Amino acid sequence: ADVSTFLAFPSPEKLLRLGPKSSVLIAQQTDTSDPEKVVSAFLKVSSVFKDEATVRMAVQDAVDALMQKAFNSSSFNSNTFLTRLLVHMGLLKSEDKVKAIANLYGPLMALNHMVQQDYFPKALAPLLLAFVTKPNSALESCSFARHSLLQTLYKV
Amino acid sequence: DHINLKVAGQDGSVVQFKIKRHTPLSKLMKAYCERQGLSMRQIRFRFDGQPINETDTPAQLEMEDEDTIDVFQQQTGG
Amino acid sequence: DDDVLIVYELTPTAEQKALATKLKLPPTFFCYKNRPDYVSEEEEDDEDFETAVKKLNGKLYLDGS
Amino acid sequence: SGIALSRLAQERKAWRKDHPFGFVAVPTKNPDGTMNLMNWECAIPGKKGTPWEGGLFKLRMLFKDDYPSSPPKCKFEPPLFHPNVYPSGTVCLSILEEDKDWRPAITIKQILLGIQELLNEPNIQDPAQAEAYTIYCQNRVEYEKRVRAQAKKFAPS
Repeated sequence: ADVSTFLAFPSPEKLLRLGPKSSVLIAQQTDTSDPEKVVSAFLKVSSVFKDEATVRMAVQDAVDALMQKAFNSSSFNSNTFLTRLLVHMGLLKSEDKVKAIANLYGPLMALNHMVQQDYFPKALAPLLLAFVTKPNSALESCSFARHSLLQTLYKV
Repeated sequence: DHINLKVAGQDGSVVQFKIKRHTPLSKLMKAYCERQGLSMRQIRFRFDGQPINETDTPAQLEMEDEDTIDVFQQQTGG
Repeated sequence: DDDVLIVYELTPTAEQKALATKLKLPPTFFCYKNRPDYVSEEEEDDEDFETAVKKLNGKLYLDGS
Repeated sequence: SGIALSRLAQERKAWRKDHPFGFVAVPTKNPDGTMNLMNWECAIPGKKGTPWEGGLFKLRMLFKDDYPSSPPKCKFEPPLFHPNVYPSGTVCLSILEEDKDWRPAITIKQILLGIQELLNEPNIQDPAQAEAYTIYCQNRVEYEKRVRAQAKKFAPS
C-alpha cells in the first residue's frame, strides 16, 4: 500500500517508515520474473543509500531480499538483468531510450554488497567488472564507491 | 612514364586516371575526391588489399597499366 | 603543361541517369544494362532464400575461377 | 517517399544480375505471392583471412516507406557474438544511422559489404552488448576462439 508510494518517490525516510519488514514487502511487491522490473526496483532502492548503519542495512537487506528471490527462479535471466542494469546506470547503450541518473553512489554501494553475497551468480562478475572499469563521467563522480566495488570484484 | 589507373568506388563508380610512374598518389586521391565530391579524411584508398600513402608512387607500389585502386567509405560500429 | 589527368569515367545513358536520380541511387547504378552480355529479360523471380543459400554449394570465396 | 518500393524493386533487379560473391539478399513473400520488399532475408559470408572466415551469417533487413531517406533496420538472425551487435541481433553501425553516415545513395550492396566489414573491425569504445565486449577486453585470444567457433557453427552446407 504505502510501499507502493515509496517506489514512485524513493527516500531514505519513506524506506525506514515501512518498518522492520520492508525488505520482504519490497520483494513481494515487485515482479521477480521480469529483469527490467527487478532492475527498476533495485535502482529505486539503492538510490536512497546512506553510509549510516541504519539506512545502509535497511538498503542492503532490501537488495538481498529482492535479489535472492530472482536468481532462484529459472524464469529469471541473469544476463538480461545485468545488461538492463548497465543500460540504466548509463554504462551501456540501448535501442530504447532510458532516463539515466545523476548519482551512481547508491547503486554502486548496493552492488558492492550484492556481489560478495553467496546468492550472487559469480559468472556475472567479469561482465560487471568490465563496465565498472570502462570510463564514465558518472562513475568518476563517485570514485570511492567505484573503487571499493572494483576491489571487491577483483577478489573473485 | 605514362600509365593508366582505375579508381573504383563502393557505389560502382569507375574513374580512370592517366598518370606518370614517378608521381605521388596524393594528387590522384585529391582529384578523385573532388570529382566524386567527398572528403579525403572520410575516404580511404587501398592497393592489393593494402593501404596507400600521400608519399606513394606507382613506382614504389609496382603498378600496372590497367590496374585498379579501391575506395572505402568510412564507417564505425556503435 | 601538367601531370595527373582523368581520361575516363563510367557514365550512364540519359535515361539511366534520370532513373538513378529519381530513386536517389548512384549515377552508375544501371550501367550493367550497358554490358554486351546483358539480356534485357530475366524471368519472374519466385526464388526463395533457402534455395539461394543452397545454390552456393558451400563455396563462400573465390579462386582460380 | 513514393520511391521506396520502386527503388527496392530496382535494387533486387540489379542484385540478381550483379552482386558480390558469397552474399545472399532475398526479399520475402507477401502471402498473396508477391515479394515483400520491406522485408529481405540476407546472408553475409565471414571475410577470408579473418577468424570470421567460413561462416555464413543470416541477417534480416527491414525497410519502411521513408526509404531511402532513412536506412533499413538490420538484425542478425540469430543474434551474433560481436561488440556492435545488440542482444536483439540489431546491427549497430554508423552508416545505418540516419544521421551520422547514412546517405540515400548507399545501397543494400554497400550495406551488406559494410556490415561484412564491421565483423572484423569492431568499435570497442561503444559496445552494443556486454558479453562480447567483456571477452574482447579480457583475453583477445579467447575472443577470437569464440569468433572462430561461431564461424564453424554458421558454416554452410
